[PDB]
Amino acid sequence: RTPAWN
Amino acid sequence: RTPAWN
Amino acid sequence: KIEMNFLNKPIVPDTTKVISNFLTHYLITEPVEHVEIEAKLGTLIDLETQNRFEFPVMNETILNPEFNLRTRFESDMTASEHKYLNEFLNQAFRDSQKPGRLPFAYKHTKQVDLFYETEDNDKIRVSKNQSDNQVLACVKKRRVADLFLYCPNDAFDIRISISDELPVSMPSGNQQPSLTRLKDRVGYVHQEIKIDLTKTTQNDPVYDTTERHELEVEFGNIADLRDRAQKAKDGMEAPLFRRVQLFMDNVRILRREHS
Amino acid sequence: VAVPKIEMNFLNKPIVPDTTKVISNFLTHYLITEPVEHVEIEAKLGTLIDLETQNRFEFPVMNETILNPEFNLRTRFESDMTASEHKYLNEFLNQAFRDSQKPGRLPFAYKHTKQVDLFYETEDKIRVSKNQSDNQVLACVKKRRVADLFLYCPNDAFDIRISISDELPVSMPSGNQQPSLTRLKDRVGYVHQEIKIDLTKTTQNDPVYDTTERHELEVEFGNIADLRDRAQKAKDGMEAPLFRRVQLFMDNVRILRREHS
Repeated sequence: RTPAWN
Repeated sequence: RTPAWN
Repeated sequence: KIEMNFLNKPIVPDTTKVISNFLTHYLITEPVEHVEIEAKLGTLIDLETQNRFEFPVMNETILNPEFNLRTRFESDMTASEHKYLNEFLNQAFRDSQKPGRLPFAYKHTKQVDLFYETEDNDKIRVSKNQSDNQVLACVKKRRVADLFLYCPNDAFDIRISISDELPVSMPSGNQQPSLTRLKDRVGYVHQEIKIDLTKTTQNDPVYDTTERHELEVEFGNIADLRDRAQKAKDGMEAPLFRRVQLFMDNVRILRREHS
Repeated sequence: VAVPKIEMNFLNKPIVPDTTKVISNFLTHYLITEPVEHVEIEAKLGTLIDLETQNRFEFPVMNETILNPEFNLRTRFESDMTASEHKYLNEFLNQAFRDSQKPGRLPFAYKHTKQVDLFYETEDKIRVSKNQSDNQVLACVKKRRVADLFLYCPNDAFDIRISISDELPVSMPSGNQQPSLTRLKDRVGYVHQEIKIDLTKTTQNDPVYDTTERHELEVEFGNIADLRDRAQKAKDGMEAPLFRRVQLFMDNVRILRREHS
Protein backbone atom coordinates (compact mmCIF):
# COMPACT_ATOMS: atom_id res chain seq x y z
CA ARG A 1 0.00 0.00 0.00
CA THR A 2 0.97 3.64 -0.48
CA PRO A 3 -0.45 6.96 0.78
CA ALA A 4 -2.17 9.22 -1.75
CA TRP A 5 0.53 11.89 -1.76
CA ASN A 6 3.31 9.47 -2.72
CA ARG B 1 21.47 -6.64 17.93
CA THR B 2 23.84 -4.95 15.49
CA PRO B 3 26.59 -6.41 13.25
CA ALA B 4 30.18 -6.26 14.53
CA TRP B 5 31.24 -3.81 11.82
CA ASN B 6 28.83 -1.14 13.07
CA LYS C 1 38.58 17.54 -12.03
CA ILE C 2 35.93 15.63 -10.06
CA GLU C 3 32.23 15.11 -10.77
CA MET C 4 29.50 14.26 -8.21
CA ASN C 5 28.37 11.36 -10.39
CA PHE C 6 28.43 10.25 -14.02
CA LEU C 7 25.70 12.81 -14.80
CA ASN C 8 27.56 15.71 -13.16
CA LYS C 9 24.20 16.96 -11.87
CA PRO C 10 23.08 16.76 -8.22
CA ILE C 11 20.32 14.29 -7.35
CA VAL C 12 17.56 14.36 -4.76
CA PRO C 13 17.88 11.81 -1.93
CA ASP C 14 14.98 9.37 -1.61
CA THR C 15 13.95 10.76 1.79
CA THR C 16 13.95 14.38 0.62
CA LYS C 17 11.70 13.55 -2.34
CA VAL C 18 9.14 11.69 -0.21
CA ILE C 19 8.93 14.42 2.44
CA SER C 20 8.62 16.98 -0.35
CA ASN C 21 5.63 15.08 -1.75
CA PHE C 22 4.18 14.99 1.76
CA LEU C 23 4.51 18.76 2.15
CA THR C 24 3.33 19.53 -1.39
CA HIS C 25 0.12 17.61 -0.68
CA TYR C 26 -0.95 19.71 2.30
CA LEU C 27 0.47 22.96 0.96
CA ILE C 28 -0.96 22.68 -2.56
CA THR C 29 -3.18 19.73 -3.54
CA GLU C 30 -5.25 19.67 -0.35
CA PRO C 31 -4.14 23.05 1.04
CA VAL C 32 -4.25 23.88 4.74
CA GLU C 33 -5.08 27.52 5.50
CA HIS C 34 -3.15 28.32 8.68
CA VAL C 35 -0.63 25.50 8.32
CA GLU C 36 2.27 24.84 10.68
CA ILE C 37 4.99 22.37 9.70
CA GLU C 38 7.26 21.27 12.54
CA ALA C 39 9.37 18.27 13.50
CA LYS C 40 9.97 17.20 17.09
CA LEU C 41 12.67 14.99 18.59
CA GLY C 42 11.33 12.08 20.61
CA THR C 43 10.98 8.34 21.01
CA LEU C 44 9.03 5.87 18.89
CA ILE C 45 7.26 3.57 21.35
CA ASP C 46 6.12 0.04 20.52
CA LEU C 47 2.66 -0.40 22.07
CA GLU C 48 3.34 -4.05 22.92
CA THR C 49 6.75 -3.87 24.61
CA GLN C 50 6.19 -0.28 25.80
CA ASN C 51 9.86 0.41 25.01
CA ARG C 52 11.50 2.09 22.03
CA PHE C 53 10.38 0.79 18.64
CA GLU C 54 12.57 -1.95 17.16
CA PHE C 55 13.03 -2.38 13.41
CA PRO C 56 15.48 -4.44 11.30
CA VAL C 57 16.78 -1.39 9.41
CA MET C 58 20.17 0.34 9.72
CA ASN C 59 19.46 3.95 8.77
CA GLU C 60 17.05 6.89 9.06
CA THR C 61 13.89 5.52 7.47
CA ILE C 62 10.39 6.90 6.94
CA LEU C 63 7.60 4.61 8.14
CA ASN C 64 4.65 3.96 5.83
CA PRO C 65 1.59 5.52 7.53
CA GLU C 66 -0.77 3.18 5.64
CA PHE C 67 0.38 0.25 7.79
CA ASN C 68 -0.66 -0.36 11.39
CA LEU C 69 2.64 -0.75 13.25
CA ARG C 70 1.26 -0.59 16.82
CA THR C 71 3.33 2.46 17.66
CA ARG C 72 3.12 5.78 19.51
CA PHE C 73 5.43 8.79 19.64
CA GLU C 74 6.75 10.37 22.84
CA SER C 75 7.77 14.01 22.42
CA ASP C 76 10.06 14.25 25.45
CA MET C 77 13.64 13.86 26.66
CA THR C 78 15.65 13.93 29.89
CA ALA C 79 16.67 17.29 31.35
CA SER C 80 20.29 16.23 30.85
CA GLU C 81 19.64 15.59 27.15
CA HIS C 82 17.89 18.96 26.92
CA LYS C 83 20.84 20.75 28.54
CA TYR C 84 23.31 19.05 26.20
CA LEU C 85 21.40 20.34 23.17
CA ASN C 86 21.07 23.75 24.83
CA GLU C 87 24.84 24.07 25.12
CA PHE C 88 25.30 22.80 21.56
CA LEU C 89 22.83 25.27 20.06
CA ASN C 90 24.49 28.04 22.07
CA GLN C 91 27.90 27.17 20.64
CA ALA C 92 26.34 27.04 17.18
CA PHE C 93 24.68 30.37 17.96
CA ARG C 94 27.97 32.03 18.93
CA ASP C 95 29.86 30.58 15.95
CA SER C 96 27.30 31.94 13.48
CA GLN C 97 28.07 35.50 14.58
CA LYS C 98 31.63 35.18 13.26
CA PRO C 99 32.64 36.87 9.97
CA GLY C 100 31.47 35.21 6.76
CA ARG C 101 28.57 33.44 8.45
CA LEU C 102 24.80 33.77 8.10
CA PRO C 103 23.97 34.65 11.72
CA PHE C 104 21.46 33.12 14.14
CA ALA C 105 18.59 35.02 15.71
CA TYR C 106 17.47 34.53 19.32
CA LYS C 107 14.14 34.87 21.13
CA HIS C 108 13.42 33.67 24.66
CA THR C 109 9.72 33.46 25.56
CA LYS C 110 8.22 32.67 28.97
CA GLN C 111 4.52 31.99 28.53
CA VAL C 112 1.33 30.62 30.10
CA ASP C 113 -0.92 28.15 28.26
CA LEU C 114 -4.62 28.28 29.16
CA PHE C 115 -7.07 25.82 27.57
CA TYR C 116 -10.77 26.65 27.26
CA GLU C 117 -13.93 24.76 26.32
CA THR C 118 -16.17 25.24 23.30
CA GLU C 119 -19.78 24.46 22.45
CA ASP C 120 -19.57 21.77 19.76
CA ASN C 121 -17.18 19.43 21.55
CA ASP C 122 -12.88 21.10 20.82
CA LYS C 123 -10.01 23.09 22.31
CA ILE C 124 -9.01 26.74 22.59
CA ARG C 125 -5.43 27.53 23.54
CA VAL C 126 -4.73 30.99 24.91
CA SER C 127 -1.04 31.79 25.31
CA LYS C 128 0.09 34.74 27.44
CA ASN C 129 3.26 36.29 28.84
CA GLN C 130 4.18 35.30 32.39
CA SER C 131 5.45 38.85 32.83
CA ASP C 132 2.71 41.29 31.80
CA ASN C 133 0.00 38.66 31.18
CA GLN C 134 -0.49 40.07 27.66
CA VAL C 135 -2.11 37.74 25.10
CA LEU C 136 0.43 36.13 22.77
CA ALA C 137 -1.88 33.86 20.79
CA CYS C 138 -5.45 32.56 20.76
CA VAL C 139 -5.93 29.61 18.43
CA LYS C 140 -7.70 26.33 17.77
CA LYS C 141 -4.97 23.95 16.61
CA ARG C 142 -5.87 20.67 14.90
CA ARG C 143 -3.48 17.87 13.92
CA VAL C 144 -3.73 17.07 10.20
CA ALA C 145 -1.03 14.57 9.26
CA ASP C 146 1.94 12.80 10.82
CA LEU C 147 5.07 11.18 9.41
CA PHE C 148 7.53 9.28 11.60
CA LEU C 149 11.19 8.59 10.90
CA TYR C 150 12.81 5.69 12.74
CA CYS C 151 16.46 6.52 13.43
CA PRO C 152 18.30 3.46 14.84
CA ASN C 153 21.78 5.05 15.01
CA ASP C 154 20.62 7.93 17.20
CA ALA C 155 19.01 8.47 20.60
CA PHE C 156 15.96 10.18 19.09
CA ASP C 157 13.28 9.54 16.48
CA ILE C 158 11.57 12.25 14.43
CA ARG C 159 7.91 13.17 13.98
CA ILE C 160 7.17 15.62 11.17
CA SER C 161 3.80 17.22 11.86
CA ILE C 162 1.33 19.19 9.79
CA SER C 163 -1.21 21.13 11.81
CA ASP C 164 -3.99 23.64 11.19
CA GLU C 165 -3.66 26.48 13.69
CA LEU C 166 -6.80 28.62 13.31
CA PRO C 167 -6.81 32.05 15.01
CA VAL C 168 -10.07 32.28 16.96
CA SER C 169 -11.95 34.86 19.06
CA MET C 170 -11.06 35.21 22.75
CA PRO C 171 -13.14 33.34 25.36
CA SER C 172 -15.31 35.39 27.73
CA GLY C 173 -13.49 36.41 30.91
CA ASN C 174 -16.14 34.58 32.94
CA GLN C 175 -15.49 31.04 31.71
CA GLN C 176 -12.79 28.98 33.45
CA PRO C 177 -9.86 27.25 31.69
CA SER C 178 -9.88 23.43 31.72
CA LEU C 179 -6.08 23.32 31.89
CA THR C 180 -3.25 25.69 32.83
CA ARG C 181 0.47 25.12 32.33
CA LEU C 182 3.74 27.04 32.00
CA LYS C 183 6.04 27.04 28.98
CA ASP C 184 9.66 28.16 28.62
CA ARG C 185 10.61 28.65 24.96
CA VAL C 186 14.17 29.26 23.72
CA GLY C 187 13.94 30.05 20.02
CA TYR C 188 16.89 30.02 17.63
CA VAL C 189 16.40 31.07 14.00
CA HIS C 190 18.77 30.40 11.10
CA GLN C 191 17.73 31.12 7.51
CA GLU C 192 14.08 31.24 8.63
CA ILE C 193 14.29 27.72 10.07
CA LYS C 194 12.89 27.96 13.61
CA ILE C 195 14.64 25.78 16.19
CA ASP C 196 12.67 25.94 19.44
CA LEU C 197 13.90 24.40 22.69
CA THR C 198 10.89 24.17 25.00
CA LYS C 199 10.22 23.14 28.60
CA THR C 200 6.68 22.50 29.80
CA THR C 201 5.77 22.66 33.49
CA GLN C 202 2.38 21.40 34.70
CA ASN C 203 0.99 21.50 38.24
CA ASP C 204 -1.21 18.84 39.83
CA PRO C 205 -3.48 18.87 42.93
CA VAL C 206 -2.17 15.43 43.88
CA TYR C 207 0.96 14.38 42.01
CA ASP C 208 4.37 16.02 41.74
CA THR C 209 4.84 18.80 39.19
CA THR C 210 6.12 17.38 35.90
CA GLU C 211 8.53 18.85 33.36
CA ARG C 212 8.46 17.92 29.68
CA HIS C 213 11.61 18.74 27.69
CA GLU C 214 11.13 19.09 23.92
CA LEU C 215 12.91 20.25 20.76
CA GLU C 216 11.08 21.45 17.66
CA VAL C 217 12.39 22.40 14.22
CA GLU C 218 9.92 24.23 11.97
CA PHE C 219 9.56 26.22 8.76
CA GLY C 220 9.35 29.90 9.66
CA ASN C 221 8.42 31.11 6.18
CA ILE C 222 5.30 29.20 5.13
CA ALA C 223 4.35 31.67 2.39
CA ASP C 224 7.71 31.24 0.66
CA LEU C 225 7.60 27.47 1.19
CA ARG C 226 4.13 27.38 -0.37
CA ASP C 227 5.59 29.18 -3.37
CA ARG C 228 8.39 26.61 -3.68
CA ALA C 229 5.82 23.80 -3.49
CA GLN C 230 3.58 25.29 -6.18
CA LYS C 231 6.62 25.41 -8.47
CA ALA C 232 7.42 21.78 -7.66
CA LYS C 233 3.91 20.73 -8.69
CA ASP C 234 4.59 22.57 -11.95
CA GLY C 235 7.94 20.98 -12.78
CA MET C 236 10.40 23.34 -11.08
CA GLU C 237 11.00 21.24 -7.96
CA ALA C 238 14.63 22.14 -7.20
CA PRO C 239 13.84 25.07 -4.86
CA LEU C 240 11.54 22.90 -2.72
CA PHE C 241 14.11 20.11 -2.50
CA ARG C 242 16.79 22.58 -1.47
CA ARG C 243 14.53 23.91 1.28
CA VAL C 244 13.38 20.52 2.59
CA GLN C 245 16.97 19.27 2.47
CA LEU C 246 18.00 22.18 4.72
CA PHE C 247 15.19 21.45 7.17
CA MET C 248 16.08 17.77 7.39
CA ASP C 249 19.82 18.43 7.62
CA ASN C 250 19.29 20.72 10.62
CA VAL C 251 17.10 18.03 12.17
CA ARG C 252 19.73 15.34 11.56
CA ILE C 253 22.47 17.49 13.12
CA LEU C 254 20.44 17.92 16.31
CA ARG C 255 19.38 14.26 16.34
CA ARG C 256 22.98 13.01 16.37
CA GLU C 257 24.03 15.35 19.17
CA HIS C 258 24.03 13.23 22.32
CA SER C 259 26.39 12.60 25.25
CA VAL D 1 35.26 37.86 3.65
CA ALA D 2 32.09 37.34 1.61
CA VAL D 3 28.72 36.34 3.04
CA PRO D 4 27.19 33.28 1.33
CA LYS D 5 23.76 33.43 -0.31
CA ILE D 6 22.68 30.31 1.57
CA GLU D 7 24.28 27.77 3.92
CA MET D 8 23.87 23.98 3.74
CA ASN D 9 22.91 23.86 7.44
CA PHE D 10 23.26 25.87 10.65
CA LEU D 11 26.79 24.56 11.23
CA ASN D 12 27.83 25.47 7.68
CA LYS D 13 29.72 22.18 7.44
CA PRO D 14 28.75 19.13 5.35
CA ILE D 15 27.17 16.19 7.17
CA VAL D 16 27.35 12.52 6.20
CA PRO D 17 24.09 10.69 5.45
CA ASP D 18 23.24 7.71 7.68
CA THR D 19 23.33 5.26 4.75
CA THR D 20 26.76 6.45 3.59
CA LYS D 21 28.16 6.14 7.12
CA VAL D 22 26.88 2.58 7.53
CA ILE D 23 28.12 1.33 4.14
CA SER D 24 31.51 2.94 4.84
CA ASN D 25 31.82 0.89 8.03
CA PHE D 26 30.88 -2.27 6.16
CA LEU D 27 33.54 -1.64 3.52
CA THR D 28 36.19 -0.62 6.05
CA HIS D 29 35.65 -3.83 8.02
CA TYR D 30 36.42 -6.09 5.07
CA LEU D 31 39.19 -3.86 3.75
CA ILE D 32 41.07 -2.90 6.92
CA THR D 33 39.74 -4.61 10.06
CA GLU D 34 39.42 -8.17 8.76
CA PRO D 35 41.15 -7.61 5.39
CA VAL D 36 40.10 -9.65 2.36
CA GLU D 37 43.11 -10.17 0.09
CA HIS D 38 41.67 -10.34 -3.43
CA VAL D 39 38.57 -8.33 -2.60
CA GLU D 40 35.83 -7.46 -5.08
CA ILE D 41 33.16 -4.94 -4.06
CA GLU D 42 30.10 -4.66 -6.31
CA ALA D 43 26.43 -3.73 -6.35
CA LYS D 44 23.78 -5.45 -8.46
CA LEU D 45 20.35 -4.19 -9.40
CA GLY D 46 17.65 -6.76 -8.72
CA THR D 47 14.74 -7.85 -6.56
CA LEU D 48 14.29 -8.84 -2.92
CA ILE D 49 12.02 -11.87 -2.81
CA ASP D 50 9.87 -12.76 0.19
CA LEU D 51 10.57 -16.46 0.75
CA GLU D 52 7.01 -16.93 1.99
CA THR D 53 5.20 -15.30 -0.93
CA GLN D 54 7.79 -15.68 -3.71
CA ASN D 55 6.98 -12.09 -4.70
CA ARG D 56 8.91 -8.87 -4.14
CA PHE D 57 9.57 -8.14 -0.47
CA GLU D 58 7.26 -5.67 1.27
CA PHE D 59 8.19 -3.37 4.13
CA PRO D 60 6.38 -0.46 5.83
CA VAL D 61 9.13 1.96 4.76
CA MET D 62 9.01 4.79 2.22
CA ASN D 63 12.67 5.21 1.26
CA GLU D 64 15.93 3.45 0.41
CA THR D 65 16.75 1.50 3.57
CA ILE D 66 19.64 -0.78 4.52
CA LEU D 67 18.21 -4.02 5.92
CA ASN D 68 19.77 -5.29 9.16
CA PRO D 69 21.68 -8.56 8.54
CA GLU D 70 21.57 -9.67 12.20
CA PHE D 71 17.85 -10.35 11.77
CA ASN D 72 16.40 -13.19 9.72
CA LEU D 73 13.87 -11.51 7.44
CA ARG D 74 13.31 -14.63 5.30
CA THR D 75 14.44 -13.14 2.01
CA ARG D 76 16.57 -13.78 -1.07
CA PHE D 77 17.94 -11.57 -3.84
CA GLU D 78 17.31 -12.23 -7.52
CA SER D 79 19.92 -10.65 -9.78
CA ASP D 80 17.77 -10.34 -12.89
CA MET D 81 15.64 -7.94 -14.91
CA THR D 82 13.56 -8.15 -18.08
CA ALA D 83 15.23 -7.65 -21.46
CA SER D 84 13.23 -4.44 -21.86
CA GLU D 85 14.48 -3.07 -18.54
CA HIS D 86 18.01 -4.11 -19.51
CA LYS D 87 17.69 -2.35 -22.86
CA TYR D 88 16.11 0.76 -21.34
CA LEU D 89 19.08 1.10 -18.99
CA ASN D 90 21.41 0.58 -21.95
CA GLU D 91 19.88 3.47 -23.90
CA PHE D 92 20.19 5.67 -20.81
CA LEU D 93 23.89 4.91 -20.35
CA ASN D 94 24.68 5.32 -24.04
CA GLN D 95 23.30 8.84 -23.70
CA ALA D 96 25.23 9.33 -20.47
CA PHE D 97 28.30 8.24 -22.42
CA ARG D 98 27.60 10.63 -25.30
CA ASP D 99 27.14 13.57 -22.92
CA SER D 100 30.40 12.93 -21.06
CA GLN D 101 32.29 13.20 -24.35
CA LYS D 102 31.81 16.97 -24.31
CA PRO D 103 34.31 19.66 -23.19
CA GLY D 104 34.45 20.30 -19.44
CA ARG D 105 33.15 16.81 -18.70
CA LEU D 106 35.08 13.85 -17.34
CA PRO D 107 34.46 11.33 -20.13
CA PHE D 108 33.13 7.78 -19.89
CA ALA D 109 35.14 4.84 -21.16
CA TYR D 110 33.38 2.10 -23.13
CA LYS D 111 33.92 -1.60 -23.84
CA HIS D 112 31.92 -4.42 -25.43
CA THR D 113 33.22 -7.99 -25.15
CA LYS D 114 31.93 -11.55 -25.11
CA GLN D 115 33.26 -14.28 -22.85
CA VAL D 116 32.83 -17.93 -21.92
CA ASP D 117 32.51 -19.12 -18.33
CA LEU D 118 33.88 -22.61 -17.71
CA PHE D 119 33.41 -24.28 -14.32
CA TYR D 120 35.57 -27.09 -12.91
CA GLU D 121 35.38 -29.49 -9.95
CA THR D 122 37.39 -29.91 -6.74
CA GLU D 123 37.61 -31.60 -3.33
CA ASP D 124 33.74 -25.69 -4.22
CA LYS D 125 34.27 -24.94 -7.92
CA ILE D 126 36.86 -23.23 -10.13
CA ARG D 127 35.96 -20.64 -12.78
CA VAL D 128 37.90 -20.09 -15.99
CA SER D 129 36.78 -17.14 -18.09
CA LYS D 130 37.87 -16.87 -21.71
CA ASN D 131 37.55 -14.15 -24.34
CA GLN D 132 35.27 -15.68 -26.97
CA SER D 133 37.17 -13.65 -29.58
CA ASP D 134 40.88 -14.54 -29.42
CA ASN D 135 40.39 -17.36 -26.86
CA GLN D 136 42.95 -16.64 -24.13
CA VAL D 137 42.25 -16.84 -20.43
CA LEU D 138 40.75 -13.64 -19.01
CA ALA D 139 40.60 -15.00 -15.47
CA CYS D 140 41.14 -18.20 -13.49
CA VAL D 141 39.75 -17.79 -9.99
CA LYS D 142 38.14 -19.45 -6.97
CA LYS D 143 35.65 -16.75 -6.02
CA ARG D 144 34.11 -16.82 -2.54
CA ARG D 145 31.25 -14.65 -1.30
CA VAL D 146 32.32 -13.00 1.96
CA ALA D 147 29.39 -10.78 2.94
CA ASP D 148 26.29 -9.08 1.53
CA LEU D 149 24.23 -5.97 2.29
CA PHE D 150 20.69 -5.45 1.00
CA LEU D 151 18.97 -2.15 0.22
CA TYR D 152 15.18 -2.21 -0.01
CA CYS D 153 13.92 0.53 -2.34
CA PRO D 154 10.09 0.81 -2.40
CA ASN D 155 10.05 3.79 -4.80
CA ASP D 156 12.01 2.03 -7.55
CA ALA D 157 11.54 -1.16 -9.56
CA PHE D 158 14.88 -2.51 -8.36
CA ASP D 159 16.41 -3.37 -5.01
CA ILE D 160 20.16 -3.33 -4.41
CA ARG D 161 22.60 -5.94 -3.14
CA ILE D 162 26.08 -4.77 -2.17
CA SER D 163 28.54 -7.66 -2.27
CA ILE D 164 32.04 -8.22 -0.96
CA SER D 165 33.74 -11.23 -2.54
CA ASP D 166 37.10 -13.01 -2.35
CA GLU D 167 38.36 -13.65 -5.88
CA LEU D 168 41.48 -15.80 -5.42
CA PRO D 169 43.59 -16.62 -8.52
CA VAL D 170 44.29 -20.33 -9.04
CA SER D 171 46.45 -22.28 -11.51
CA MET D 172 44.70 -23.76 -14.56
CA PRO D 173 42.99 -27.20 -14.29
CA SER D 174 45.39 -29.94 -15.44
CA GLY D 175 44.93 -31.02 -17.96
CA ASN D 176 42.19 -31.57 -20.52
CA GLN D 177 39.68 -32.01 -17.70
CA GLN D 178 35.97 -31.66 -18.46
CA PRO D 179 34.04 -28.52 -17.41
CA SER D 180 30.99 -29.28 -15.25
CA LEU D 181 29.30 -26.10 -16.47
CA THR D 182 29.46 -23.87 -19.55
CA ARG D 183 27.68 -20.58 -20.25
CA LEU D 184 28.16 -17.59 -22.55
CA LYS D 185 28.36 -14.00 -21.30
CA ASP D 186 27.87 -10.73 -23.18
CA ARG D 187 29.48 -7.75 -21.46
CA VAL D 188 28.77 -4.09 -22.21
CA GLY D 189 30.96 -2.12 -19.83
CA TYR D 190 31.08 1.55 -18.89
CA VAL D 191 33.68 3.31 -16.73
CA HIS D 192 33.43 6.77 -15.17
CA GLN D 193 35.86 7.99 -12.50
CA GLU D 194 37.02 4.38 -12.07
CA ILE D 195 33.49 3.32 -11.18
CA LYS D 196 32.84 0.24 -13.34
CA ILE D 197 29.29 -0.26 -14.67
CA ASP D 198 28.58 -3.50 -16.54
CA LEU D 199 25.41 -4.58 -18.32
CA THR D 200 25.77 -8.34 -18.72
CA LYS D 201 23.77 -10.97 -20.58
CA THR D 202 24.17 -14.58 -19.47
CA THR D 203 22.88 -17.29 -21.80
CA GLN D 204 22.85 -20.89 -20.64
CA ASN D 205 21.52 -23.79 -22.71
CA ASP D 206 19.91 -26.98 -21.43
CA PRO D 207 19.78 -30.56 -22.80
CA VAL D 208 16.04 -30.50 -22.07
CA TYR D 209 14.58 -27.04 -21.40
CA ASP D 210 14.73 -23.80 -23.40
CA THR D 211 17.82 -21.59 -23.29
CA THR D 212 17.55 -19.00 -20.52
CA GLU D 213 18.92 -15.46 -20.82
CA ARG D 214 19.80 -13.54 -17.65
CA HIS D 215 19.97 -9.74 -17.70
CA GLU D 216 22.07 -8.07 -15.00
CA LEU D 217 23.57 -4.71 -14.11
CA GLU D 218 26.56 -4.39 -11.79
CA VAL D 219 28.33 -1.35 -10.38
CA GLU D 220 31.75 -1.88 -8.80
CA PHE D 221 34.82 -0.07 -7.50
CA GLY D 222 37.48 -0.07 -10.21
CA ASN D 223 40.30 1.07 -7.94
CA ILE D 224 40.42 -1.21 -4.89
CA ALA D 225 43.94 -0.09 -3.96
CA ASP D 226 42.88 3.56 -3.76
CA LEU D 227 39.71 2.58 -1.88
CA ARG D 228 41.74 0.47 0.55
CA ASP D 229 43.97 3.46 1.26
CA ARG D 230 40.87 5.61 1.79
CA ALA D 231 39.50 3.09 4.29
CA GLN D 232 42.78 3.10 6.22
CA LYS D 233 42.53 6.88 6.57
CA ALA D 234 38.93 6.56 7.75
CA LYS D 235 39.96 4.03 10.38
CA ASP D 236 42.63 6.53 11.44
CA GLY D 237 40.42 9.61 11.69
CA MET D 238 40.27 11.18 8.23
CA GLU D 239 37.09 9.60 6.88
CA ALA D 240 36.05 12.30 4.41
CA PRO D 241 37.75 10.83 1.32
CA LEU D 242 36.10 7.45 2.05
CA PHE D 243 32.65 9.01 2.46
CA ARG D 244 33.19 11.02 -0.73
CA ARG D 245 33.99 7.84 -2.67
CA VAL D 246 31.19 5.74 -1.19
CA GLN D 247 28.81 8.65 -1.82
CA LEU D 248 29.89 8.70 -5.46
CA PHE D 249 29.37 4.95 -5.83
CA MET D 250 25.91 5.06 -4.25
CA ASP D 251 24.84 8.12 -6.25
CA ASN D 252 25.71 6.22 -9.43
CA VAL D 253 23.76 3.19 -8.22
CA ARG D 254 20.80 5.39 -7.29
CA ILE D 255 20.72 7.11 -10.70
CA LEU D 256 20.49 3.72 -12.42
CA ARG D 257 18.03 2.22 -9.93
CA ARG D 258 15.63 5.09 -10.66
CA GLU D 259 15.89 4.61 -14.42
CA HIS D 260 12.78 2.74 -15.58
CA SER D 261 10.10 3.00 -18.28
